[PDB]
Amino acid sequence: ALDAAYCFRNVQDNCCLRPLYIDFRKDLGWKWIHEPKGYNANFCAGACPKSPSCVSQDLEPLTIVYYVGRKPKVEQLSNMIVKSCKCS
Ligand SMILES: [Ca+2]
Repeated sequence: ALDAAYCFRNVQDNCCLRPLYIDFRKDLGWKWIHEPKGYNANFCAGACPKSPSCVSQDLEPLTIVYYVGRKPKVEQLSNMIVKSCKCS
C-alpha cells in the first residue's frame, strides 16, 4: 500500500504518505492534551493518474492523556494518524 514503509524510503512526485509532526499546544491551540506533546499525523499528496485526488485511506487512533482537574485520564482518539493513502 501507499504507506510509510514504501513512501518514506523512495522520494517521488506520485501520490504517497508524507511525514508531518503536529504539536498539540503550539499548532492546534489545544490545552486539553498533556501527553504526548505531539504526534505524527502525516498526510497525503502527489500526482494521481476523471482525475483522482491523493487522499487518506487507512486511519489509526492515538492514545492521549487529558486532565479532569489534576487527575490524569487516558483515552483513545480515533482517526488521528494517516497510515496510508490512495487515489480516488
Ligand atoms: Ca475515544
